[PDB]
Amino acid sequence: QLRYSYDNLIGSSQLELDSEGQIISEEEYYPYGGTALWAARNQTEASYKTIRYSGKERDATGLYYYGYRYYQPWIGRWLSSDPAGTIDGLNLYRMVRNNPVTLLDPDGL
Repeated sequence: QLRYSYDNLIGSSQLELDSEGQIISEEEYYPYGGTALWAARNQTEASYKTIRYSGKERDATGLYYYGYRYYQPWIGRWLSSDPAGTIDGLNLYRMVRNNPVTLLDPDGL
């Protein structure tokens, strides 16, 4: 089964389309990454989408896995302190400078 993804500015997957360009599923997000709207033509078919907010996988735990760290969308902050230290300012837990509609984090580093 071919599943084409159609993404917004920061890479969040909003439409999945099939080989004929018909809608498989639809998803919209809160700014910090929680899922606000989820719909699909079939429940079982829907279950196979794994890449969502910002082009990252949401694990069964609810966490987003961004390479070097895990992210908690329900409070807009990282699960652990930035391994790269002050590379993005003193606050080692802040998510994309608190500007998540404009900015994305490629890997949590």
